[PDB]
Amino acid sequence: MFTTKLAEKVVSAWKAKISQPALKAAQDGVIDTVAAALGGVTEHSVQVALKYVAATGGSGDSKLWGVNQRSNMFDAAFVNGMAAHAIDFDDSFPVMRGHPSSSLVPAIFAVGEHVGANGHNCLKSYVLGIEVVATLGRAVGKGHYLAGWHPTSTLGVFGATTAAALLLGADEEQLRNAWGIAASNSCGIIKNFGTMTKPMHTGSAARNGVLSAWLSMQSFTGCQTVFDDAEGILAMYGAQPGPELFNAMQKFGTPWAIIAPGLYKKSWPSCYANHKPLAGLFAIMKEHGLTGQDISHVDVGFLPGVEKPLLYMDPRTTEEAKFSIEANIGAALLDGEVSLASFEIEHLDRPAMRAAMKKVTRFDMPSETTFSGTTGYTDIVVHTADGKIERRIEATPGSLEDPMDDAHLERKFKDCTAWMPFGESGLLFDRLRSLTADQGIKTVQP
Amino acid sequence: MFTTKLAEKVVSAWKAKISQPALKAAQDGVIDTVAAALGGVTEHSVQVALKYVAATGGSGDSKLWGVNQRSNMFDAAFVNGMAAHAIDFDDSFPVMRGHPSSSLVPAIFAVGEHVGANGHNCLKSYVLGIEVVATLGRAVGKGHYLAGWHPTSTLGVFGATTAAALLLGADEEQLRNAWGIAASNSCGIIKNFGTMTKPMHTGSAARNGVLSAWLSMQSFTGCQTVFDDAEGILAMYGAQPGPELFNAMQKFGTPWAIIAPGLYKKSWPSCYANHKPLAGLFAIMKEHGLTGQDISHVDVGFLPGVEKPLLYMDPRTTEEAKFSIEANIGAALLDGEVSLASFEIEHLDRPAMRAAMKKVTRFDMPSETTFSGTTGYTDIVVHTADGKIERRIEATPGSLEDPMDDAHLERKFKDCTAWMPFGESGLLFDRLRSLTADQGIKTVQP
Repeated sequence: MFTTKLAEKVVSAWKAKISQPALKAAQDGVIDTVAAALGGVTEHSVQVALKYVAATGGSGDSKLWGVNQRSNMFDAAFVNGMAAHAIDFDDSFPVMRGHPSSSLVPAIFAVGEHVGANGHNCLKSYVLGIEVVATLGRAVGKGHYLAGWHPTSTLGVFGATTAAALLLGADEEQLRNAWGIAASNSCGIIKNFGTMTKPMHTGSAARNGVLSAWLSMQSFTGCQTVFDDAEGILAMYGAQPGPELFNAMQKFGTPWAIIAPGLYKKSWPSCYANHKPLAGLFAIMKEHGLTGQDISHVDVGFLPGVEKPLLYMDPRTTEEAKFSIEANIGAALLDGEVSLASFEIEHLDRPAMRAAMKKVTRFDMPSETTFSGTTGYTDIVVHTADGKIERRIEATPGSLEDPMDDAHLERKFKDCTAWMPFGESGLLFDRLRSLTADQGIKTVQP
Repeated sequence: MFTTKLAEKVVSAWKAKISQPALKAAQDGVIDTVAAALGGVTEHSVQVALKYVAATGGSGDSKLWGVNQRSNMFDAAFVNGMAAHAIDFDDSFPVMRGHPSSSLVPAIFAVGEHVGANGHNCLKSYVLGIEVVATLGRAVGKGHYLAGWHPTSTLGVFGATTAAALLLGADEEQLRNAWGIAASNSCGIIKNFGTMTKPMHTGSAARNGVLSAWLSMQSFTGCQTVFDDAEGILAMYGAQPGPELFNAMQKFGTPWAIIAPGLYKKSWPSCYANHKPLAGLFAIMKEHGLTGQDISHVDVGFLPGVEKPLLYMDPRTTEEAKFSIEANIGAALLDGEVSLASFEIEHLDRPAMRAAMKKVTRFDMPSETTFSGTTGYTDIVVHTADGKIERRIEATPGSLEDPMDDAHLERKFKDCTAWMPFGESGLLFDRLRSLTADQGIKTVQP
C-alpha cells in the first residue's frame, strides 16, 4: 500500500493550493540550480553533451541552458541536468543524502516548456517531487550511500519522474506506473566521483524522469507497487521492514521537506564534506587576522561516513579537485577564498597551489553513528606562529542553521553568470523570479 | 588489477583473428535475435518506442528493425533492443543469468551501420561482448538476481558497451573509461517483469552501451577501475573483490563462452522457467498419446531460485502470461503447442484457455543450492484418467544438452517473419548469413 498511498498524497496535493512559503522555497531552488548550471556550461562534460545532441540529429523546442539552441524535451533534460551538476555547485538535501534539484529543475523546464506550463504549477511540481524524494530517502536511510550508490540519481530519478508526470497530466495510476518505469532506470555509483560521469548521473536521472513520465502517458506499463515489499526498489536499496516505511510517509506536507529541512545551498563549488572545514577556516582567518602565509598547517577532521566522497588527496583534474579537502583548503589558504576559478586546471596546477595542498591533513573524529557532509559537526586545527587554533563548526553552511539569504543567492547567481553578455544576467534573474507570479516557464529561457 | 587486465585481454583478442566456430556461434546468435525481434515488432512496447523516436526528431543511418525507418545509433539501439526482448523469445546465457544478445546485437547493428563495419568485425565484437559479460557473471555469482536485479541489463550494459567501443575504435584506455561510464548506467529490476518495462531494460542497456562507448571516444571520463575493489560495481553486486576476482577471467577465450556453455536459444516465447516443464509435458503427451483433453491436471516443480521470475498465477496481460507457468502449460494443453499466438490477449482470454490454466499448480523441489530456468532439472506430474505420470527433465531446451540445430533455428526465423512481404524473409535470412562472408553490415537491413 505504500506506493498507492504516496501517489494519492501527491495527486491530492497537486489539485490543492500550496503555501506561499513552499512556492518561495521552490523559486529559490530554481534560481540556485540555474546559477549552478550556468556556472558550469563550459565544462567538457556539458560540451560533450551538446555534441551528443548534434549527433542525435534531434530537434524540438526545449531550451538548452546557456546556449542559443533547443532540442526535444528528453535531450534537453539530459543536457541541462548534466550542466546543473557539472561543477558540483548545486544544492544538497540531507534527507536524501544527495542533490535532488539538478534532475528536478531540468525536468520541470523541459516538460514545462513543452506543455506551456505556468509558474505556479511548475513550482508546485518541484515542491511535490522534493516531497517524494524526501519520503524515499527517509525510507532507505543511511546504508544506501555507504554501500556505494549515488542517491542523487538512484533516488533523484523519482523526483524528476514525479514532477514530469504531474506536468504531463498524470492521474494516480499513470503516476504509479511512471515510478515503476523509473525504478528500472535508477542508477549511479560513487566510484565515478571525480570524473565527468558524476554529472551524467543527474543528466540521465532528468532524462529518465521525463521519459518515464512520458511513457506512462502512452499506456506503457511498469510495476505500480514498485516501492512496496522485499521485491520493491526501496527494500533492494536497504529499506528495512518495520516502521521506517511508515515513519517516512507520516511527514507528508506538514511541513513540506522543501521548507524543513529545506534545500541546502552551497557557498562553494565542491563536495559538501569540504564546507564546514572551509567555513571554520575562513572564520579563523577573519577573526584572528591571518592570511594563508600566517598558517603553517591545517588538520581537518571527519565524522564516520563523512570523508567517503573525498576520494582524492592528490587530485589531478578539475573534477577530482572538488572531492579533495587538500585542494579546497589549499585554495582557501593560497587565495583567501574558494571560487569558480579555484578548481580550473590552470589554477589547480599552480606550483603555489600544490605547495598549499601539502599544508592539509585529514583525521578521524570519533562517533558511535555515521554522518554526512550536510550534517554533524567538524573539528579543525589551524597551526600558526602563536600556536594551534582549534575550532568546532556545528552549523553546515546552507542549512537552516546557516542559511543562504536573498543577497547571498543573488550574488551567487551573478558570479555564475558573469560570462553572459551585458544586461542578460539581470534580465534572466528577473524572469526566473516571475515564476512566483505565474509567468509561463517558456518565457524564462535560461 | 582486474579492470585493466580485462581490457587488455579484450583489445588483444580484437586485434587477433577468431575461430570459425566462434564466428558461427555469433552468426547464429544474430539470426536468433533478429528473429525474436521481428516476432515482436507489433507489441505496444515497440510501438511506443517508435513514437518516442518520432518525438525526438532524431535522424541517422541506423535502421530500425521491421520498419522502413532509420535514426541515430543511440535511438536505433534503444528501439531494436526493446524489440529484441519484447516477447521474451531471445536467448539466455546461464553464466550471466540473463539475455545478453538483446542488448548486444542491437548495439552492434546500430554502431556497425554508422561506421560501415564488415561482418567479421561485427561478429567478433559479439564474441568479445559475450566474453566480457561471462566474466562479470562469474564474478557476481547467484546473489545478484536473487536480490531483485535483472542481470540482463545490469550486466548486459557492459556487453553492449564492449562491442560498441571496439567498433568505434577504442583502445584499452577508452574501453576502461567506457565501462566506468556504463557502470553508472547499470540498472533494471525483476519487479518490472510482466510489464513493458522488461524489454525497456534491454533497449536502455543497448542505448546506454552505445552512449557510454561514444562518450568515451569524446574524452568524457569515467572510472577506469570500475570492476575493482569494494567500491567497484562487481563488489556492490556481491562479488568478492581482490585477487579472487581474477578467477572469473582465468580461461578468457579458452573456450569462448559464446561456444561453451553458449547462447541458449528459446523454443518458446516465454520465461525459461517454463521451458523444461513444457518439454516434459510435450514428451509425455507424445510418448503416451495424450491430448490436453486426456489430462486433468499438471503439477510443475521448481528448484530453489528457479520460480522467482514467474510472478503471475493469474496473468491478465500478454506480458504477464510469459511469466506464468499456468499460462504456458494451459496453452500447451489446450492447443497442443505453444506459439507466438499463444500469449496474444485474444488467445489468453479464451474461456477454454482460462479453464486449462486452472489445471496447473506449482511445487517446490528440495535442494541445498539454487538454480535458474536454464540450469538444474524439473519434476512434473501429468494426471490422466488412469493415474499420474511423473517425469524428470534433466536437459534445458537450447542448452548444449538439448541444442537448437540449424533446421530449427531457420524454422524459428521463418515463423517470426511470416508477416513480411512475400519473399522478403528469405532474402533477409540470406543477407544475415552474409556477415560470415565479411559483407558490410549496412547491407543487411533487418
